[PDB]
Amino acid sequence: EIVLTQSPGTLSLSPGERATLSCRASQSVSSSYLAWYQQRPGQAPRLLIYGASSRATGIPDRFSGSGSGTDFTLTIGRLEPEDSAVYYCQQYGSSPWTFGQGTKVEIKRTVAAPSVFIFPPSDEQLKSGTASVVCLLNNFYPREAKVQWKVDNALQSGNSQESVTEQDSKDSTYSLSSTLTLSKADYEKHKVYACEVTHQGLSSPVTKSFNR
Amino acid sequence: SPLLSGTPPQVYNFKRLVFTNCNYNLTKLLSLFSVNDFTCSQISPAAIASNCYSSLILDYFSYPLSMKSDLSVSSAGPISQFNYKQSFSNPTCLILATVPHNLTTITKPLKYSYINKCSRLLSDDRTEVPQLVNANQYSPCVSIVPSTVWEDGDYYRKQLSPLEGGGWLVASGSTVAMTEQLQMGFGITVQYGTDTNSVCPKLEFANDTKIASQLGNCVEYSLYGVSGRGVFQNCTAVGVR
Amino acid sequence: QVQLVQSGAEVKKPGSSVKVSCKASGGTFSSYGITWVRQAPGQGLEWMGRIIPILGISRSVQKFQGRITITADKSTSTAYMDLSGLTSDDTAVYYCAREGGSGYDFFDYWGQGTLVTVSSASTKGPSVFPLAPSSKSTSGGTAALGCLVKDYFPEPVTVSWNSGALTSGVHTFPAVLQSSGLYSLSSVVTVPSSSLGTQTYICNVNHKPSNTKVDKRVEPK
Repeated sequence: EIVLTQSPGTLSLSPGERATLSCRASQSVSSSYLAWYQQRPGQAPRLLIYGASSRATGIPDRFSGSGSGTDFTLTIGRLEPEDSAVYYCQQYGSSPWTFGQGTKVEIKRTVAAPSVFIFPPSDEQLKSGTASVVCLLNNFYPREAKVQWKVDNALQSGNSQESVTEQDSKDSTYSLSSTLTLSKADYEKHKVYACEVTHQGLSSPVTKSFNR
Repeated sequence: SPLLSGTPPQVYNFKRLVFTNCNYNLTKLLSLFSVNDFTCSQISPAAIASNCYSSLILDYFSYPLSMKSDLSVSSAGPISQFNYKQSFSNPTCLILATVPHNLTTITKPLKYSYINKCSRLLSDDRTEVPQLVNANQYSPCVSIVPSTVWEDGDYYRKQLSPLEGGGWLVASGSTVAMTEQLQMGFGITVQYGTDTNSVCPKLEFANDTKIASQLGNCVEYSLYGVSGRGVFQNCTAVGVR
Repeated sequence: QVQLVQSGAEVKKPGSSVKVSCKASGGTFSSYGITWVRQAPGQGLEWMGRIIPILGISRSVQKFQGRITITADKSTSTAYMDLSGLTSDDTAVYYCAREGGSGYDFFDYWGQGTLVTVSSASTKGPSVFPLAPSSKSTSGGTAALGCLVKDYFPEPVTVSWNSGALTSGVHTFPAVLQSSGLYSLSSVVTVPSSSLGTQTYICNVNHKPSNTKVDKRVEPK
């Protein structure tokens, strides 16, 4: 068991720029006994370099393992949207072998203007369960996109639950799905539900409209 | 002296010392070490200490007292099965000893280690055949295993050249805690010769055989192929020595 | 090359005996070690145990030693781990990875993984929210309709458009815990046709604990 320091993690990296990941070891480890694992979001980790010396079969030459004994650095010759992932350095010199804390990599090809869709609550949801309200923020990059719900054209507290998907392997874009939970019984005075969005994309925040 | 010098090897990597034509002093070696366990097969231990045989074979390795039962031809234990085997046909004497603190120049391995299992995968994917060590031979799976097993649980695999046999060879590594005083196991497989007895105990000759004991007495002499009855008297040397 | 597959995700009470099964494909086992890796959510991977079926040897990590019984058989061609007496905190995704050897502790291939959650709570059947296609839509450029699985106690439900035939324009959002203990995840798809869409049948839904597959015809409104 060796405690190992790791690179900070999330970084903004342009495509075609070399990326370096630091894997220092507090306790001395074998000069070439380190395994690099890359996991795509919702994907199992895949070995890239074995012994921090040579790339595994089917792994691109751009990923390279450098450094020995204490500090191990992974350097990528070219950066792509597919390259962005979480990287773990595992030291198998001492047993039990210790995996790296991991370093998320983020590639932003360009800022993406958000697309906002309002999903009006269906009659079937009113008949059974709470109808609620749904708002979509497709292609909003970067991850920092803020949506606030508006009820009856009046300020609404942000109790809405919002989930943002990780960047796609090729698209490298983030999509957000804020949803406001409203009781079906409490559907009287409110006539309009909207999700105003503040983001780098777009000239100004745009309010939505339900009516129906 | 070669047995004393350096560090004793593991049971699988046991070194072999063979003495064919020299006077032997087993008692002196037994005095140097403290033998916790003494056993012999097909001959008495006292007889082995003082007898003439065609050749003497000594195998020296570091073996702990706790697993001594496992290393037996009768025993079905894995260590005897895959590491060291002693020929049944020749008389075999097995000695386990612990190095004394006074004894010096005996290097100690980090821990005692043995090959837990030795097996070879067949060419068929679902077929595996275990490999059992033949008498001695230094073990079949010894090459994959390092001189000292790195971890208590270890996996070793290597591939035989195809044709033949193109079948993977798989070995297991196991270790036991090192004793404060090093424990060494010795396997002896002397070969008796009906017409030849090259190696004899030290010292084979006795005072009665020496002329000085029988000086001044009418005695029968059988020296260097000459047999006669004569009286030996000490006198100034004459003739070519 | 042997493809690695793992048992479907299961939910058990804390301290229950739970078995995760990893099977070598082709009905035969290659001469390779099998490793079990536990990854806590938002945490680095942790090695749990190493078993080689051909060797028959079993090894476990010091953190989890003697609470897990691991058996691997070449004839079975399946390597499985049984965990008993595990604490509620122990819940994590489990992965099975091929091992070159003790001298080569690097995993070329990893299993899809099994998520086991240990909690003393009743499982809740998933409810699919109405697609409710947006009233405002692009004029033939695209149409946005999404069916979102909601109120499911055990992760993770899998939702597929056209039974997984349509892999284009689909956005899946990771489940986010609400104030209620039950949590939900979001699925939406974009179809170029304003009405009808690429296929009338879409939004096939399967719950991994339920093991029930339901196909519903979808009409844009």
